[PDB]
Amino acid sequence: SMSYTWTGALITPCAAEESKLPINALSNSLLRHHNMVYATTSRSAGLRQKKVTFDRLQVLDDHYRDVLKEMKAKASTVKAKLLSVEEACKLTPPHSAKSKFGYGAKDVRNLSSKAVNHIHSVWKDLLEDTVTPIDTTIMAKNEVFCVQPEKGGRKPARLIVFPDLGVRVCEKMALYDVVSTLPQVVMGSSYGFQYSPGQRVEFLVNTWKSKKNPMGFSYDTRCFDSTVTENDIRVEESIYQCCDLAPEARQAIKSLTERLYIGGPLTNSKGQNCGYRRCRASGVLTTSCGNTLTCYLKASAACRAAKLQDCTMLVNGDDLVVICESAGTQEDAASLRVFTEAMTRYSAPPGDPPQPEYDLELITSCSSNVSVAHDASGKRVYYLTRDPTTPLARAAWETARHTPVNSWLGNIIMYAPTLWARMILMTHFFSILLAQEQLEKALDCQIYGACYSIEPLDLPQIIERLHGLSAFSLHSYSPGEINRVASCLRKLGVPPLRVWRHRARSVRARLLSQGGRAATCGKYLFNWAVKTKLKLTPIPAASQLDLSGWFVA
Ligand SMILES: O=C(NCc1ccc(OC(F)(F)F)c(F)c1)[C@H]1CN(c2nc3nc(C4CC4)ncc3s2)CCN1S(=O)(=O)c1ccc(C(F)(F)F)cc1
Repeated sequence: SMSYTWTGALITPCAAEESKLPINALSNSLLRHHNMVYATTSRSAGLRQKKVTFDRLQVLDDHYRDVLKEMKAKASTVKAKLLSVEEACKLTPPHSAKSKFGYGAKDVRNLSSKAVNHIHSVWKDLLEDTVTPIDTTIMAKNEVFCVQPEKGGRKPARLIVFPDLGVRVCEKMALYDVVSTLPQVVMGSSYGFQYSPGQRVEFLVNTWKSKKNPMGFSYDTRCFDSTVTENDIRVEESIYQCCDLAPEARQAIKSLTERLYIGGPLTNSKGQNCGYRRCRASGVLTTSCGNTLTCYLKASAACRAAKLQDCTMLVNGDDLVVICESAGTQEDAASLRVFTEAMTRYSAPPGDPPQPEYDLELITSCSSNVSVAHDASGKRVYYLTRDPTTPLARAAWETARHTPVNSWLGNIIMYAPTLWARMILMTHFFSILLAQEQLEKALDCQIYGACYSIEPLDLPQIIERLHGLSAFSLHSYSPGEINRVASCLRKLGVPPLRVWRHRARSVRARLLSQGGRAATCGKYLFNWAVKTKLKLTPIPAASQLDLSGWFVA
């Protein structure tokens, strides 16, 4: 079936959409080439519609069936609980889109009677009706990028699809505990979301080291969400139903699958019918868990089809990276084409065709590659980095305009051991927070679908917990990583690393003068900036840390 059909009514904005970086004093000190930075608007939604609209052909085989049987057997060991309305209300993110039935997220979290009893009515309707498609809103997403003269051109807006707030709370009732617990049982060490960056780089490196003769590849599915078929979503459902579930959870999971997850009508911000979806919606509770299960099932079956030896999968939503034993040069190239043919029959055709790699640092996965530095002892330490272009473009944008979501903060947390997050992002934003006197103010950040409220003053213990103490002493980064950063700063008109070192010495001194947590920030986050280093010891609060958040679905 077609992933989408369209009526021709437009995907419309609801807020005023800005596309260009504005004139700013603080922003210009980050990057000068402001004209290289753009934000996607609804005006490019038509171009995205074309990319994501296509017929899916899907043919399944015994390898696919065998893998599924094994997954269902694991899933049969999981017991999940049905949350009450009130419990699911408390798990709703603070800034979630308001209901069209006259209450918003703040009312849901407060357990407002109008909100609670509406959700009860939505639940009752899911129990009685397993068929009628549930309405969804389609919106163009506004995201910031930098122009790439080498790439094809400017990226079109992504499209998001989400049901009403009351339906979103019912999803948590039925499925929050399942999406929380089932994937790690079914997929074990292949399940990507159980890992911090320290733990994911450790798993990738040790998986690579464990092979007699390693080969790996990333596999990039073209428009993964659109390749997910109604059958895939029902197969997903059949996995979930293997859990030990309350009878009302079983019924609501069936209804949510048939009425929402497999597809339904799309409504724009003006309330016009835009069309119909028969693939994955980006804004439902099961999208990360379902995409990870589906990608793992297809990949695992395809590994058996291609006869890859000892193939270790690492799956994070639609992100797939596979590390296996090489069968030799020619045999690996052939086997990866057969892997790709099997993924294609399963309706997961590649964007870029995959290629075997024999150096772990050459694989890109979760937009990131493994790189090497040295800790305070001189020991080799592996960590994940990425091209800093997009983080820096978005950082420039968030400096100039007020944004509800702070990509700079999520990038500091996920890329803390990197040369660029330490030298530029930490120095630049701590300088801003000091001058605004906002060091204590909690900020929202979103990381791969989970939302957190983070005070910048707690970054040292958060980084230690996610990365280890070495994240504050890394030095002697690789020439290729230094060159990539240096080159990106010249391209964007960002001051060179030597300028940041000087700005960081000043930020660091001013933090130390404040004592308390600010001084701990100056001591740990900026020990790299000073000639004579302080002795950095494990932070006490790094053990006792609430690293939990909310799903934004
Ligand atoms: O995405 C994550 N881990 C995977 C990952 C991805 C890219 C990586 O590489 C890169 F980018 F680092 F290079 C990398 F290494 C590691 C994030 C988010 N999480 C999530 N748990 C989920 N669980 C689900 C379940 C429903 C299916 N869905 C979605 C999410 S998102 C929990 C685990 N992490 S995390 O341990 O890194 C983290 C915990 C707490 C904070 C805090 F400090 F903010 F609190 C900040 C980060």
